Amino acid sequence: LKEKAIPKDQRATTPYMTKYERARILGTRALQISMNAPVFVDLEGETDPLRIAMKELAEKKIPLVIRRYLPDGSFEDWSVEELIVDL
Amino acid sequence: VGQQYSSAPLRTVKEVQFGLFSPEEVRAISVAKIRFPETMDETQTRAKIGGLNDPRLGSIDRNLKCQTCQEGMNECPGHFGHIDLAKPVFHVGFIAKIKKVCECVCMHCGKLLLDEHNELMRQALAIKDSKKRFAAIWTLCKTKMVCETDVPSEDDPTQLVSRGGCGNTQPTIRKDGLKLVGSWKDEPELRVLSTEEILNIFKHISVKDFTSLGFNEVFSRPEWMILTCLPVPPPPVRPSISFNESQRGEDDLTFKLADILKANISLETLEHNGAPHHAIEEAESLLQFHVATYMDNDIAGQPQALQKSGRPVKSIRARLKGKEGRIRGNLMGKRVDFSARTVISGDPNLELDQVGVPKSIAKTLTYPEVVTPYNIDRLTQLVRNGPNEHPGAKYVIRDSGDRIDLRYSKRAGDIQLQYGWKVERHIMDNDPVLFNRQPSLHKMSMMAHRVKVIPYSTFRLNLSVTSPYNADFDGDEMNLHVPQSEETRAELSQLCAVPLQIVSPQSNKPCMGIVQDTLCGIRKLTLRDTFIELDQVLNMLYWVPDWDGVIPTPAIIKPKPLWSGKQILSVAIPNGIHLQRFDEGTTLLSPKDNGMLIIDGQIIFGVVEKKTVGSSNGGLIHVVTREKGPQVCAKLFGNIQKVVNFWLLHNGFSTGIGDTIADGPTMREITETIAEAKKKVLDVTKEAQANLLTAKHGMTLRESFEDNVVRFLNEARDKAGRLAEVNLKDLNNVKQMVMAGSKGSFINIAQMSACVGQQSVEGKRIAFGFVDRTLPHFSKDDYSPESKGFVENSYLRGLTPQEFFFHAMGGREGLIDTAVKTAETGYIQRRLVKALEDIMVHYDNTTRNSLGNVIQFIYGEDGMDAAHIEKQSLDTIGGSDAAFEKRYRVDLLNTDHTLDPSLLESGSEILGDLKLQVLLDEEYKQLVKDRKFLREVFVDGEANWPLPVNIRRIIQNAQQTFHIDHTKPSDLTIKDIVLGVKDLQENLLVLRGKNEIIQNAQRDAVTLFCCLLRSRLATRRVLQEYRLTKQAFDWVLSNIEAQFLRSVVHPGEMVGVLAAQSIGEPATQMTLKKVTSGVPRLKEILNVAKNMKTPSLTVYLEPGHAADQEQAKLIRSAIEHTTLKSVTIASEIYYDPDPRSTVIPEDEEIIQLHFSQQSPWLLRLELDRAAMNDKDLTMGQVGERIKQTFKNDLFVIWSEDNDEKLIIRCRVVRAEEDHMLKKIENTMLENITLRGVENIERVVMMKYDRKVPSPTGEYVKEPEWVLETDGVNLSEVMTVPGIDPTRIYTNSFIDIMEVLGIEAGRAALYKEVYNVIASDGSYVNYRHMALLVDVMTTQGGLTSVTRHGFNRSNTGALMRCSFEETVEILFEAGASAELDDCRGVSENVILGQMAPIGTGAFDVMIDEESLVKYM
Amino acid sequence: NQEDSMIMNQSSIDRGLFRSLFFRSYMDQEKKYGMSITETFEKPQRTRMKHGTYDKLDDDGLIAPGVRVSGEDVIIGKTTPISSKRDASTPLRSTENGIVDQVLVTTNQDGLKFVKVRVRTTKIPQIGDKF
Amino acid sequence: IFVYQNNITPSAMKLVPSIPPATIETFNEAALVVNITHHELVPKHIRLSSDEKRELLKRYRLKESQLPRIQRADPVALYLGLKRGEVVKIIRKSETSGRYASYRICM
RNA sequence: UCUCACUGGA
Ligand SMILES: [Mg+2]
Ligand SMILES: [Zn+2]
Ligand SMILES: [Zn+2]
Repeated sequence: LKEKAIPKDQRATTPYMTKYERARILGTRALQISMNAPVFVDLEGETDPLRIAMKELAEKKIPLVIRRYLPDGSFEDWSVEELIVDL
Repeated sequence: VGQQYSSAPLRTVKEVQFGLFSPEEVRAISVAKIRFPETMDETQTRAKIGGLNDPRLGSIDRNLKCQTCQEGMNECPGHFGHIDLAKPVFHVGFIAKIKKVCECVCMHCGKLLLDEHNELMRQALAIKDSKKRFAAIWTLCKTKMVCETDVPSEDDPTQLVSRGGCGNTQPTIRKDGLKLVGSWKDEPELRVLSTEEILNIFKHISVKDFTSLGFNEVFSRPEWMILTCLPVPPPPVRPSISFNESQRGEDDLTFKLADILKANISLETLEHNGAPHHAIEEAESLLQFHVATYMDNDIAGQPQALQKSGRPVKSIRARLKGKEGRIRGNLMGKRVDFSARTVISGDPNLELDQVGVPKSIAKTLTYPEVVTPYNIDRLTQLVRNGPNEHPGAKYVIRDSGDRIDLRYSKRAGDIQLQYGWKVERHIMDNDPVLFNRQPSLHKMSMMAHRVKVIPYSTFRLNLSVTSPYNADFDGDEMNLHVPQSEETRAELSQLCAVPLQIVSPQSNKPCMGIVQDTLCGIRKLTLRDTFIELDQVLNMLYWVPDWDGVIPTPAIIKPKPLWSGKQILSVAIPNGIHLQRFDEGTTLLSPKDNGMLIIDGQIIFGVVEKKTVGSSNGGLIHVVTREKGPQVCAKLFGNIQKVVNFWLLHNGFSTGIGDTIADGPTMREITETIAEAKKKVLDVTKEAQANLLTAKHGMTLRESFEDNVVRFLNEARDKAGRLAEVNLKDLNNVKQMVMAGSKGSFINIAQMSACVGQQSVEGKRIAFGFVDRTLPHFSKDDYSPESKGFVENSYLRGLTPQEFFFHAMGGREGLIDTAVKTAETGYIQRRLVKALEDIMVHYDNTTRNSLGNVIQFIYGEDGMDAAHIEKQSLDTIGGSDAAFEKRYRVDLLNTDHTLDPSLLESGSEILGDLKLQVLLDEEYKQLVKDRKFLREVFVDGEANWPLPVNIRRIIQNAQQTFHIDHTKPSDLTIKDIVLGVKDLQENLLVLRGKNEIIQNAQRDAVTLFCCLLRSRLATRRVLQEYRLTKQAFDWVLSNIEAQFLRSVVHPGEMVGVLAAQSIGEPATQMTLKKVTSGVPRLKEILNVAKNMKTPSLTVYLEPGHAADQEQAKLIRSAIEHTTLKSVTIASEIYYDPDPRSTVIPEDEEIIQLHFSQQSPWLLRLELDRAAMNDKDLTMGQVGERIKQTFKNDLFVIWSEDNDEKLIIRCRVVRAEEDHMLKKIENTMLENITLRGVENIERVVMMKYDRKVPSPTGEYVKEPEWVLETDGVNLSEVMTVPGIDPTRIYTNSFIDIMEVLGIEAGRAALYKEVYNVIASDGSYVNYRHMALLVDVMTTQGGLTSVTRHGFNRSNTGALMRCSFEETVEILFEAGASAELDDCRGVSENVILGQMAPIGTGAFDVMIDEESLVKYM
Repeated sequence: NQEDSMIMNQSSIDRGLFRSLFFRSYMDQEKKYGMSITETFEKPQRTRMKHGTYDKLDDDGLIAPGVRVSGEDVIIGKTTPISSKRDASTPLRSTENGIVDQVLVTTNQDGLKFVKVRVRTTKIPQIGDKF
Repeated sequence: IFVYQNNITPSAMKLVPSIPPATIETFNEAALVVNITHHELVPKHIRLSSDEKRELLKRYRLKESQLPRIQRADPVALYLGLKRGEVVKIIRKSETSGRYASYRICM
């Protein structure tokens, strides 16, 4: 159906991130990085893809979309950038 | 996996659907023509019998013809056979359902017996629940047993609504194994029920019959419930085994199939030819029995069919029932690759996230990383070094899944690494891996640490991570799992490393700390005497791995540079710290240096001990982790470890027998103290000889003597232990270890010096295994403590052999309890895990199961995490009325509630203003309504409570940053203080929907924390004592908002499994008025079964009066159960033939008293003087009770109480009266109540406390009476007037639910479980048990924690099946053909996907536009 | 010495402290069918197949009882035809290595040419060992 | 309201499913001698209307089935007179969050 | 070539 996407108002989830979402984002961007992707920020002479992904996610610079599965089977989408990585 | 990549579309599973075969479907599927019972190797040659295995079924290596599905042994699923069952046979597990469905049908037609002609059948067909619906229909169709053709409907009786006819009678069939006897029943008509007859009946049972019987005519066919074509598994299910040549050793299922096919030939040849109608009946039963014993061999056909050479059978119910079974052995966690297991060893020179791997593991543990241009030089250098060194390479996996095997060929320095390949490099440093020790018990039972390759093959760990692993260095073993993909490494490194785990969710404390040697060393070090020279300060300051290079100023420079080594410890502690403890009389002038004070890494005063650097509630490690974070905590451990390491290496700490021996005259005092203890036991024994012992209620004279002996003995033991402990001086090293808290206790030094004490077995002291004596060296009938198990001397002087035998018993008891409690706590652990496995917390902060059933609305009622929750105090809940008004009350229009202008710079102009006075009286009335609310919530009123982020810490952090000088008044605006309070009160977003349900939920959730926050950031607090600035206030509110919205619960934690493990840990630490606890209590509560071994309850007195003893005696007398056995000795039938004057001279006066119509049978009952003073029972009350309880055939006659025999004469009031009268007087003696309700056993009159708020403002520990009793009948003990029935308490939760409603039953379950766990002394968080208790009381009753309840709930099949009920519930879900949603953890474990939870609880999708944007 | 572990003078371990020999023995059988068929212990070759090096064998597939053994040596040479020559030798122990010590060439009550090997192996007290 | 002193015949209970909608109660005098909501472990129960049930099930993305349940013969449910299909709010005290809402269907 | 039995350690 896809009759199940809330628009970007009244989003009941957080404007933060979680540790688990953070983990999957870091791992997924790391999987691209170690799978020979175009990087977006400069290397600090760094071949350490976990540290590379942490450098990228320091400034909301990782091109991905999160699908938070709502608790009935519907979902919202989420930009990576509008979150707050405060922790 | 999967060479020759192809074009099939790929997905993951969403449907698990069950159901039964058609025989025609098996004929559609299979490619078999199975008739040869001879198996394989046609004429004993390496070739293919086409009857069994390979009629183009699966073949083995080097012989590939598998109907072109060759593929070797791998890469080819096998294919299925079939069986031409001529006579139809049963399916063995389905036979119970077959009986329960043949009770519902008229035979030879197929029609339902009982239809919508019946009102109860009509109302019971409305159940849209298949299993319980068929259960109710089976209960209705066991009622009437004859097909009724003309049926009266539910309108009127005289008209007869017809249906299908054929009014035959249904015979009562009772089960006999493979035989179901049909005895039609006048005329007992025992008939063997034909499989062909019931075949035709089920072939005639119809559409509405199935669907109204809860079954699926699409899938679930009870006429498919009968085996008539059986498919045959391939050799890729049943393999073959050789002795280097195929001589002996084929497979058991192969020979079962050859057996059943031989039995099939036996049934074949007697139907293909002549028919013995009493011996062709066994031509089937052989085939039926063999195909039935194939799938199951625990049947009531008790011949096991024990196969040859002593090995009985190999069947599929035995294959599938778990614990080395198929499901539980190969599907929920198996033996793995990329594995490493060795012994462990310690070192403190490594660090907290480091583990020392042996070099030869590093030569064989490896990692397949892809060819990367970022270190192509180093990776090609590794493959140039080769597989025969440390920095080498093992394989070069090519681009399409092709392993280059290096060393066995001739070119170990071969090809440059092509882009797209995978070099299988060995382990290098700083790839952190998984590292676990079995048993696994909690979140912390696995962790991750970086690699530091070493020689000398052990596994290292730092010595303060060996505490939460619960390992030790006795060679206890730990495993090593190396993660494999890039994102796997990312996941483990970003979550499962130790500094992320440090604060523990178990009971919200730190789980690590500082342990024995480092601990006692830091205990000796921070003593004030530890003066240090110059170059050693230089050496330790290099030893700290992150010195600032600053040589600190020496605190003593008088001539000479010295140091009070607390200061050089303070250079290890990083910045921004405070702590304060105030132990007993520590008011800033400590004559003991006990307590603490830290500023920013300057120890002001105090020793360092376990309650600072260990695992403690106000832990310094806790404060370090909260104020900075995990990596600063990780460096804290390294600093304190290596600093105290070097100081211990060049000071030393020893111990020995000099720490054990006390001084001479004090050992003399010890021995005379135990002598006066034996003087006390000698006096009370000689008082027992005179038998004058006032036994208090609860126990007899002997046990009332026993408790006094045990109490006086152990009281003397611990008094002598205190005498020893204060004898000893500072140089007692074991006393120094005691004040360290590394090992031992005051009891340990008491045992090693003063006396051993008291041995025991099973709670008692030593009882006579012989008669009258424990040992032949003792007299008979000794209740001296020396035979009853006292031991006189400590370990120093020794063991006389009687004491040695007592102590050998006291230790072997402990080995009994470990060797049984490991088994039962392991079962209770695995039961609680498999119960609460799937309860996660979803994005709207609500708690759900596998099937979307909502369990908790907000987790822990706030969404506050056990990974964060601290303990802070209240301030409002105490205080007097006038003191609290002086404390928080602000007014300018009064005398003393004014402010001082030394706090507020604008304190002059503020005066008298109502435009602020209304706000101040708003806030004060707000907090007084809050005070009433807190005393509504917490009845006692203790103040330390599990709450989130510490207000008190955060304002004192702002103090020690922004340099509050307490002389200048502050620039803070009072309206700004009140507005900031209000704005942050409306800021704590946990729920994020904008309507009234969500807003009421958010306010009601964080109500108590907001009460705390306003009680703290009240006006007189923030002015008078915290004294902030504008910048301090704004930074404080920014920090409260920041860390509160950081410490809100995230979504995705498997809070169920983590809750199960956190209640399953402290059950392990348990050991064993006499009311039980421990693993029997836990098993009685989780297995909720009714036969509980101590069902006690408690009542209180009337709420009017306080502690009135006469009235408490009245209540316990009015409740106290009283029968005639309790009051009688001599129940006598006489025959006094004169029923107007007694032939016994004791009772002359009484008949002419009574006459101021009978029998000559004198019926005499004695009462004793003991019982009618045990209860306040009047003889006239008793006689009138006998009167008003019989009232039919007896003339009641009393006696005199003032005369000391109490005789109940009776006769009979209108000869064969005694033959029934003896059973009648039995029924008098033991079947008639006299007081109270039944099950009112031993009633204990206790004077407990009553921690109440005062009628003047403060708290009061008040005295009252609270009774104790050990029965249960809650409805009847409740209704008795004279109690406090709003505050009654029982443990018996079944009666508590059925008397006071399911939610109160849940809450009493909770208080019961929490108190009987924390009676041990241990602690756990509220919320884990909260989740557990709610899943107990969610389905409506009290679901027992076993296979009686939740694993009999309506949830998913494959999630339900993995608690040892495999055949039963699998055949069940095949009978009802269920759809399992694949929304379950164990389901995705079984089927091999990502588990749909946590870091599997979302998707990740690539954006198209930001890809264009970021360049 | 945190958590009871003990610390060792390595020099006395050179001097002999807790030094120890270790004696495991083997078996091998020229097997016996029911039809009186005897098997053979002789030096095997390629004529279930291994690839172990024959470098320390004897005339009859044995190993001389005074030689250092290592790696994956073939322990007892054994052959058996059916009326071919199989790889019925048994290779070395993957978990231990040492010196072959003592070989006796015996039989049973019914004449199976039975040869045995005991192994000696020195063992020094290394760090991950339990005391 | 129908209140027996000690017994009501079980065969007399075959007259109960008779007419919609007026329903006859059945109560022990002795069991109701003290209140079964005055007890301090019993949390206060509050009813719901059906449009607010629609409100709740649209707010929480829920249905009839996914809810925490109760049985009809529950003692305080018969104290409140609760029939098949309703929703009852339960507002209970606690420790770590002060107050918390609880919802029970009545199947 | 493994099934089972019995020891052994935590
Ligand atoms: Mg151990
Ligand atoms: Zn095939
Ligand atoms: Zn019929």
